[PDB]
Amino acid sequence: DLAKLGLKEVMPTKINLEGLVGDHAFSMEGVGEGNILEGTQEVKISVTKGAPLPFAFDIVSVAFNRAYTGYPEEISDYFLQSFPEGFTYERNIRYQDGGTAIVKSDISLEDGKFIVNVDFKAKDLRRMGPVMQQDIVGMQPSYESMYTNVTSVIGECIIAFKLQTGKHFTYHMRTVYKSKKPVETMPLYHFIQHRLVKTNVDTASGYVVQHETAIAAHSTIKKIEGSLP
Amino acid sequence: LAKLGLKEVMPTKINLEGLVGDHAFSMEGVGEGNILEGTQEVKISVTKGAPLPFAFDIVSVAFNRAYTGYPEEISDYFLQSFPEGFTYERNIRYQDGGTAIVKSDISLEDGKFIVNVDFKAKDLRRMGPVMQQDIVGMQPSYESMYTNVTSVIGECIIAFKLQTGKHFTYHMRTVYKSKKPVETMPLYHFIQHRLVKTNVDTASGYVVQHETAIAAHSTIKKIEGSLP
Amino acid sequence: TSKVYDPEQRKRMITGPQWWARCKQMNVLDSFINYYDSEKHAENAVIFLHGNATSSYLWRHVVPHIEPVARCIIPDLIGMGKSGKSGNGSYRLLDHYKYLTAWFELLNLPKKIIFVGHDWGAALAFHYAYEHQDRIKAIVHMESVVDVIESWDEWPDIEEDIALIKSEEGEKMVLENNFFVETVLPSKIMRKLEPEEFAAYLEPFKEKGEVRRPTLSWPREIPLVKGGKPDVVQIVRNYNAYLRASDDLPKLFIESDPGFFSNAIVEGAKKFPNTEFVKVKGLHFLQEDAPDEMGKYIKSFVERVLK
Amino acid sequence: TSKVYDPEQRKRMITGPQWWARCKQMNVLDSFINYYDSEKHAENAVIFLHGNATSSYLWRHVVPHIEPVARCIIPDLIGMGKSGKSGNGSYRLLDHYKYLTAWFELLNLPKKIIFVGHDWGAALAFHYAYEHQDRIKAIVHMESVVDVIESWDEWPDIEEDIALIKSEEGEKMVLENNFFVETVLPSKIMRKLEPEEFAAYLEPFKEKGEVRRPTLSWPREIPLVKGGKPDVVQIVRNYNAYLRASDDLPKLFIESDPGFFSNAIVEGAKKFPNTEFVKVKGLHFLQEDAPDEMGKYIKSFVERVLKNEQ
Ligand SMILES: O=C(Cc1ccc(O)cc1)Nc1ncc(-c2ccc(O)cc2)nc1Cc1ccccc1
Repeated sequence: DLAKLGLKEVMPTKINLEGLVGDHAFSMEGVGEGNILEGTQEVKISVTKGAPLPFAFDIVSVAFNRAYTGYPEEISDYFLQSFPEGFTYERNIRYQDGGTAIVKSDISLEDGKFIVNVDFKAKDLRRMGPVMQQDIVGMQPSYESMYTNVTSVIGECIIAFKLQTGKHFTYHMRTVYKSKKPVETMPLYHFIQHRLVKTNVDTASGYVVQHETAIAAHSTIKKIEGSLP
Repeated sequence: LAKLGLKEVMPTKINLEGLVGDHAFSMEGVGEGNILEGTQEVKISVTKGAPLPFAFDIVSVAFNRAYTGYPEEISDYFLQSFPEGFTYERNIRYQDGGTAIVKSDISLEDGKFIVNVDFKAKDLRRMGPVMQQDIVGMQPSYESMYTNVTSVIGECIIAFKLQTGKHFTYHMRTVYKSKKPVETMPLYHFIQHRLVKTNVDTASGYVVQHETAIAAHSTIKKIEGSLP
Repeated sequence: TSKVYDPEQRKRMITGPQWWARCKQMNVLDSFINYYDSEKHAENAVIFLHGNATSSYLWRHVVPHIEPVARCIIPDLIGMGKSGKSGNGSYRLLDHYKYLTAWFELLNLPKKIIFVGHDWGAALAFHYAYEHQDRIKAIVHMESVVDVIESWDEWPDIEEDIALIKSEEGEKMVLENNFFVETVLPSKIMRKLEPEEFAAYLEPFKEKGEVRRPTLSWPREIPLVKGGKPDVVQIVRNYNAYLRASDDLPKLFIESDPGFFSNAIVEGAKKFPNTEFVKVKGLHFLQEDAPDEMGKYIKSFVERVLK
Repeated sequence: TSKVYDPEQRKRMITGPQWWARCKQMNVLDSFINYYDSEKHAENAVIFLHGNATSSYLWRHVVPHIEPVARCIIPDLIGMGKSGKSGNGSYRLLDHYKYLTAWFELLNLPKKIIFVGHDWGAALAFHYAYEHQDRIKAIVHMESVVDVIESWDEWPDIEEDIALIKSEEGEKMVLENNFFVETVLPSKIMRKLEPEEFAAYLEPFKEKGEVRRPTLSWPREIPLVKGGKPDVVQIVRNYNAYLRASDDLPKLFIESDPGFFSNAIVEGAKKFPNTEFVKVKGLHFLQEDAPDEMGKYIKSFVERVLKNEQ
């Protein structure tokens, strides 16, 4: 029942990001909508302050909501239960380079849309790395392990930026999501499969449009009956 | 295809030499697995340093990517590396800061997978689930697999389940290097693993683990005309 | 959890019947106490006190290192091991303390006794130490009950489980499912116990029901400042205030590495003067992982306190 | 790559036709050369030399800072920009050099010339300065070919890419797919170019076929001592030794940060005597990211070079 949670099948969203990459401070904005029953979302992002960016854009693609996640019946939805109040999250990113990133976000629900407020910080990125070189074509699909820790939910994944050379550049992303309110049922260990793509690049618009599909499920390999865990 | 000197069902003998903190030990393993379906079962013994002052499950991933079910749409970099075999170097970072280095070689002689492993762990927390031995087993995982010139990079998050029901993760990055020049290098896929422990009844002092690994692409259809 | 055997332990394994055949019994109050006595060198008496879910069997390999120096007595607490049950069926801290001191009265003990307390067995070895302060020469404690608990900062993840035990759920955990015997005991031992020595621990509680009441009543006496039993909290407060002032009392702290409670109590144990610190392998039941090391350590300790 | 516009660039944007309507053509051998000429202040000559995939357009925002102090001339290399084509259809380094020297002779230049080269445009200058050591007053270079390539260490991951370019497939990559203009040109620029600014670069190579042969032959002249053209290798070695022996030649290096080639070439640039080093933000085409700062640097450097009369 999404009506009691102040939601509907299709939900709009407005995200505001304040970023600090190295010494470069910037401010970005995104507007979009998506299906919270099928885990689809599409947001077009623009830069409001600090343009242009001396770094690769795709590092802020994960900062622009787990409410857009297709959860089956046999897995409880922590993030949709987090509403109408919403939920916050703290995200630590370590690129396969030594450079790090901290992403503190707060997904609220106002009137009838998700109001997200993200803070993005990055440091120790490499001069010849594909972030400062902007060799990144996009984001490959990923699998985020999601489990429970008392009142919070912890997700962990390895995101692989594809490069123009066909090679890949990975970063480990560990997020801790906390619902603002006690929330009833906590989820078991599962995965969320993500696919974040960029749609309109043959349209020189100044926007950067991204569509994310995130479907939650368990392991498809059957567990042995005599198997311990 | 026995041109690489293989069979659909293959036996394996693994010899591990490990050091955790200041504890030196030797472990052995005898197993059998299907390399086309990608399943493997290994009985593991401790031939030196028993008993172990740490959680055992940290050595489960050190005990052979030849036991992976690769579909026809994905290149099997591991099966192509034979008859010579392949080596790999594995760096593991536990979520509390503990580190592990696993250097392994996989050869073939009579028609068996002879694996030689060197395991070195360090900086484990005394209150961590490895020193406290709070780990029940390993949860299923997904390993990114992509090509890097001639090497293959795998990367995953392995989650131990704890006795209290919580979980303890570690980030694993493996560089696989073939011994022979491999024909076709793969694109970018994921190997889904499920490593479990069977025959949990006390019996003798041996650990039997069964791992199922299946390679596949993403199950989400890519929107046409989108990047990448 | 997966454990492996000690390759050089089945040759020197002491089974349950082999241990009880060397143990004596004696009527104490309205019951009796099964205990082991070395008898020789009765001029100095050292007493080994086990904690929860264990018995005298815990000190079967530790005691052969100290007997040729002093008379070592190891009792099975009331309702545990091969001893008898308590009259009222209650197994709180004082319910063990009364029977234990009454059994002390029937032992021909010297003026100042030496205690070796582990887990709750230390609390008794401390509570007596607070009541009969003139009757102690030395104290050896490990994985003990040092002071109260107020934070859970560097403690094992036993919270919520403690709250589960304190509620009705714990009754199904311990009485019907034998939690501390089927789960806690083999988990907190780095090595894999042989089946005989594990049956030696399971024997007193192999049956379902009220007989496993001590193993359920022991953790419910935990000295939590918030939620704990006020009487036990005050008891431990008093004897911790006494132990911090025991300047002349030579003490020995054995820290299990990595241990189960050692990391959370080694800082509170440093507040006890005249304390000599040693450390060695094991988890909670460090007597099963490094028995000979502990035996040599405390043998030297008692040799030098006798000086 | 995504990239986003500079919010204050379209106000001062110079389109293709606007920049071309300020240039001049001049017969050079069996062809002609389109070039922007400041004319005024002919007492000194500052010649800007672009590299691959570009033209004089590259300096459109850099040149206004140096014009008040010296006559600035910026040509489109042969077969590139709005310039004429080659006679033999060949676009190796030596043909560009021949047309460039024949165009040099027709400009009424002073004895000593000041050069500002980018990419291959530096090498050309680096070549000229080696053969005409009497005609050089100062040299500015950025993302240069300072020396030969002996290892791929600090260089960007352009190996195999250049191997695909030199191994037949470069024809389908550049002549068919327009690799350097459609892909490599916008990628090596931090900001997003306005549609007119990108059309100004696409115009000379908007058609498929041999018209993109320059952009294909520029990378094939890469000075790899193992696997590269030995003639360009010898040219680069000669002028690198000459520049290393040039203490009387004031130079200015403009390091791109993070850059594209600067990380691998700034060492060889440091081993050049009398080199003043500055740093500006950008990738390879640093002119399209820090044009005003680059112009100020070049103008103060020329100013201090001209101040030498004690
Ligand atoms: O081949 C050259 C010439 C050269 C330049 C500097 C130097 O120190 C030595 C030789 N350069 C080159 N060599 C290779 C590449 C290149 C090739 C493929 C690719 O994907 C990216 C860059 N680019 C370039 C230059 C360039 C052109 C257009 C846009 C940016 C940069």
